[PDB]
Amino acid sequence: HSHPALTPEQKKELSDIAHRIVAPGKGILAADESTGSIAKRLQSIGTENTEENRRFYRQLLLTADDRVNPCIGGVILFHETLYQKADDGRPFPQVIKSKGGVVGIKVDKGVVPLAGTNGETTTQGLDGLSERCAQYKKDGADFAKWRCVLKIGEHTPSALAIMENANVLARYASICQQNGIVPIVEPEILPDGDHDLKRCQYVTEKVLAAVYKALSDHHIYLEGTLLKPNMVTPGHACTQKYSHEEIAMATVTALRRTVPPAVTGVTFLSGGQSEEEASINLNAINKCPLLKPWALTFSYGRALQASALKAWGGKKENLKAAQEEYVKRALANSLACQGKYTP
Amino acid sequence: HSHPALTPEQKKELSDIAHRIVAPGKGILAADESTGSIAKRLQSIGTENTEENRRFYRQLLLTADDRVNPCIGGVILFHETLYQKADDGRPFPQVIKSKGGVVGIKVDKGVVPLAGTNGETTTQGLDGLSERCAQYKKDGADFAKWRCVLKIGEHTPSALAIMENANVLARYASICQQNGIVPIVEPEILPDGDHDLKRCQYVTEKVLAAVYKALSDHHIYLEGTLLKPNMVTPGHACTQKYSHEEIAMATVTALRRTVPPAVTGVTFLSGGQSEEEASINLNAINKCPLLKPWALTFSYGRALQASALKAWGGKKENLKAAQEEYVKRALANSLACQGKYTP
Amino acid sequence: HSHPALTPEQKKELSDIAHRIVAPGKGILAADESTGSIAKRLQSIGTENTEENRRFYRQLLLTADDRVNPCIGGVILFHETLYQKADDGRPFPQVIKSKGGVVGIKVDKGVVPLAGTNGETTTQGLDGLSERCAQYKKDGADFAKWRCVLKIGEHTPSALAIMENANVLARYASICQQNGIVPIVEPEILPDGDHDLKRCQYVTEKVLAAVYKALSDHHIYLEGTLLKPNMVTPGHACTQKYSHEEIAMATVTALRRTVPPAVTGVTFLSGGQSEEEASINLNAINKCPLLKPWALTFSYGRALQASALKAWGGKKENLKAAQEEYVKRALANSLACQGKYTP
Amino acid sequence: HSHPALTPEQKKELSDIAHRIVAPGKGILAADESTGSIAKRLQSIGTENTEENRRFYRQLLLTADDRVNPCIGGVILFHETLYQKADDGRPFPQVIKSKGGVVGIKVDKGVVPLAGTNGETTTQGLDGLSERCAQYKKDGADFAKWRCVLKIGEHTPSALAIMENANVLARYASICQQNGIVPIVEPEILPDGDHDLKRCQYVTEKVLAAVYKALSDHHIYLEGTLLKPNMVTPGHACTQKYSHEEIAMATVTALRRTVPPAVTGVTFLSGGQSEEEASINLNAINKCPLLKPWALTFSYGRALQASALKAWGGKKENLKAAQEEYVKRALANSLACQGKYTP
Repeated sequence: HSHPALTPEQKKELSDIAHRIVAPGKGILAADESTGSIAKRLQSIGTENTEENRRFYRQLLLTADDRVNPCIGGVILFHETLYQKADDGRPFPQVIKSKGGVVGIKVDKGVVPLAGTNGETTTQGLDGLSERCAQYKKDGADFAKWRCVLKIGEHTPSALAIMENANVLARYASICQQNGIVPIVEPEILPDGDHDLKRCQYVTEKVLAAVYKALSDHHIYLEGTLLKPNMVTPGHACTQKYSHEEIAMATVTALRRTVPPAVTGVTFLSGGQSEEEASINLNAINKCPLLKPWALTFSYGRALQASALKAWGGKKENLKAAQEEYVKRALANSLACQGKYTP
Repeated sequence: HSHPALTPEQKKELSDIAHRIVAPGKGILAADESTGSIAKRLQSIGTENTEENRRFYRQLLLTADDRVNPCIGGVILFHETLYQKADDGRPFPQVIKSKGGVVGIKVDKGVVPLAGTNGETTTQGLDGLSERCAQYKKDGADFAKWRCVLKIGEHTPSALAIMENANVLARYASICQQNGIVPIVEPEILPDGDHDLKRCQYVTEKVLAAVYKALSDHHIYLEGTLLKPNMVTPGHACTQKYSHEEIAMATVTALRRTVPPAVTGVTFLSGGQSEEEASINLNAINKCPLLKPWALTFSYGRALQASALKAWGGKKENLKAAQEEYVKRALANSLACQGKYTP
Repeated sequence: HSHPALTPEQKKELSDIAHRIVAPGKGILAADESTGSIAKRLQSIGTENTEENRRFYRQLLLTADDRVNPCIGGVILFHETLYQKADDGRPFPQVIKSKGGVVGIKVDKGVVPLAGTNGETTTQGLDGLSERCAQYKKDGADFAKWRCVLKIGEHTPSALAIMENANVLARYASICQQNGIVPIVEPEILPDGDHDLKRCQYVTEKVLAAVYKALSDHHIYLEGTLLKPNMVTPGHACTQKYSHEEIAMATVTALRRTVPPAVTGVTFLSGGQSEEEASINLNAINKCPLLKPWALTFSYGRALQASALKAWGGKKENLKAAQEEYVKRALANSLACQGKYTP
Repeated sequence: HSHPALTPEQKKELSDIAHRIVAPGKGILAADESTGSIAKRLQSIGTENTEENRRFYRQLLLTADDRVNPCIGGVILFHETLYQKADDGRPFPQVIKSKGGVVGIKVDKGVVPLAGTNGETTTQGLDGLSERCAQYKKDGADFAKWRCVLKIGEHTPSALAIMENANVLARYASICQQNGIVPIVEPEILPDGDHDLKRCQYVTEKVLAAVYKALSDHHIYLEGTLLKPNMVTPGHACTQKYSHEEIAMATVTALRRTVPPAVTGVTFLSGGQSEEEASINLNAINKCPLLKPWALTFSYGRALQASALKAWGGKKENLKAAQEEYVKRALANSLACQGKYTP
């Protein structure tokens, strides 16, 4: 017997927002860095960590030129930055929505070790969820983010880690669809270790298949969802060298073997790659001579912003040039969504 | 850790045969009717059941006009009919392969009731499988068929039935890929009962998702496989009336929500429909304004042949006209594969 | 490959505490009633809801006669009542530990509806868990409680509800064993509805088997755990009448068919029964002529205390007599643990 | 909703036969050796392989002294030996039933490699099962045997192997209970390799828990079943030395952590051990100071018979002395069932 999770209207608005996210040429910036993370990056530039610093850095990120307007469809934010206002007086979700962007928010509470395993973890943030996301829906957020972590090793990932991860991810996605906010499924696989393309392709295949089995168990609506996997990439200590074309071919085979086409879009991680290399890989991924029944776009935290970071210097008088560098990468990533990029 | 089931060459030949099955405009005839089934159909025409009768009826089926040659890509056979020869002297697999067809064979051993359930069944035929299919591979068969049965009721299908069915189906498919013969996954849902389109859509969604989870557990190669589901159709005693367009829309939604696009083709059942109605439904299914990343074709036992049955009369002097009627339906089904049919 | 969740010492102390809980003749009082619950019960006696009222009521509950000392081995508490002190000045966990009791605490955050289902729920309280239970371990709590809810209906429980419930319950139990606090598994089945003994026996069998499969997936240590199921009882609107002996026989069959004997003890719910009836049922359950390889004891929230509630009147001058009534039931339940009770 | 697999009468007769199998002091001989196996053992004694040889060897095995009559409760047979008759004229099942024994039969069809894995296998023999076991029930067989194989290695057993193995084992057990013949669950783990007691204990724990989850899925009746696991034993190339007491303690912990007590009996494998060592281990297993809620007995193919083999010489004039040696081991194993054996 069936009792529908969603009315047809709710599925319609989730479909509208999901289509608005991965419109062709439009991509996702991840401004969701937590205080420890952004503190590490601001120690890397060598300045102090204050709220005004984070606010001014996101004043750099969000108030850029109008050339980003057919580039950025949505941006993920931290909980803190929702309630900060710009120097014009406008709150940041209005600044995003004015140039056509959609507000996203990182909602998880970090990582917890799994007992009985070897360094595996699961994610935190299940409690108070409906009230929190309802508040964020009142505050204009329309999609959200949850990040689960898996790593390659001797015998890892175990089936326990994959099973629990997909299960709580489905729990997340159900709660997101209950009030009308789009979830993005992000099964992040660690690129750490030394492993070829083949073992990595096998592992993301199994974990993604387990993910979609779990989602189909929980009566998810697939068009009201997004997918945020990693590009399959060999390990940091892997001595074997590969072309971009082989990585892209393994990526589209690992994607095509499990993902149902009723998912509206697929967006990739940075995954610790270079600023130019991730763009090259995405442009190759779009250039594969196969059939892709979804949107293939970019969701880059560091890869969009680390150049603007390195150009900022922590000093205000640079920002525009820094903003310009930000714009540069965005335009490249825009063409990397459409398969027309060349370096 | 990974140990590959197949060498790249084996995956290549399975890909070649799978592409040759669902080439655009090419479809599957099911001449695999068992002795009780064909005895019932020949009691329906009112003649006796002999081996020469079955042989002559398949002389009608296989030796038709050359107009079927860009229509029938493959045909499923019984074990008996592999070892029968035509009046010209040629064995029937050569007669199929001469006009470009591919030999298929029904290999299961029937249905067994499940204990503890309410009229559910599972399928037989797992033993001696590698030797039997290796013999069939020597005898020219390149793809095979297995039929599992599910029904809608008060609380049925239970999860036990779906789980066991998908599990043994995956066992089948693995054994088929071990020697180089293509399996077709056929999760047949009974149209018996009274139930709307929505409950049926829900049930085929769940059972197909469980199927593909099971297949991904068993390291199946997806491009070396086919899918044989039912069109979602309301029950025989269901009083609610529906357009063909709603059935086709529910079909492509139930298909698009679970099937990975690395499956090469999808072919439908007759499912007890009319001769014209199944063609109308398939032509509508191809005419849906969505994105389908596979081949959508027809696999009709009765629906291709019952007209030729009704035109045969059991008497030899009719056959050509009977064969002509067979050709008629095939041509219609051919256009029904391409979306260009009109009645 | 194996990486042990627990060192042998940790398993040893969990075994010590688990043995100390279900020592023969020792049972569990549930003083864990939330503010809405105890507000409903204090509206039932018709007084106001203050913190001093709740404190004075638990002054009734915990400061009773020394005759309860070989009766109550442990007591479950609310988070609020851990930090309240008695009129002598001693904090309540010291008052429990002085007479030999062990401190327990309810840690979940309530119930959340499941989308796509018909009135099913799952439980809240997974976040901040390690820090909270570590704080409770510093504050003297040694075991904890988590309550998940299932109900009988037309097609409910679905497999989704059972699967998610057992999964998050295992997540709970793992986190409890990580720092050294004993979890009790409580799969509460609703007695609401109208259903015979047989359907109920079937449902608790399936959900308990799924529970222990989930626990064995998560590398739980079974001797460091407890089990808190319901006695199988027909529904409130079930017209069929049954003896206590049939209920007890169905209970020990439903218990013996799934529970591994390396669980240290099993303690039952009140389940909305009468004050005398639950004691009669437990005494019959211990009197079954089968083989029980665990402790079978009582964990009664209302059934131990509702008489003392009805004798209290909200007025201080009664308390001792009220306390006496409390003692009465405890002694009965003590003999009901040992099979020597008669009414 | 519930539809019972068995009527209460059927459960009663399965309970009677299961109680008659593992009555205290009564054990199981495995005379089920296939033609290749018994051909290898008769090549080891250095004679020819004929049907009269196998018949005469089982004339040694079954027609022994009356001292075995409170020792052997049941004996497993091959399909061939059911239809062979003794020199007195009596058929062998009557010879077993005359001295109080119960007829058992090995029904599987051997092992098949699993694709995609590293040397894993699954078992054959699912087809024609109801008719075959119904014939065996007419021919006096009351219980049956099925042998599935798992091995320890680098990353093996995979979850696929365990899952498929438990699934088809449950399918077997259901079919056995459908007509009234008792199944014994035999999850044989290979002792080959080099591995400590701990990894082995972990692996049998997981596979046995998965087994009982699968059995509870398929509505098995637990009192109408038996369990045939291995004693946990370190590998052949494992250099670590262990006492018998540690092996027995790990065995009863691995048993007590998953087996429900509604299983009537547990009987062990030989597992390639010595003739004396397996008896010492079983006598220690019964001598553990824990609580065992079942029968713990011996099911020894080679360990009961290899002495009589080595005393036979292939020549008829020895047999009685050879039979005497057989009796010797049986008596020892009888005391090894009761914990009163000493070497």
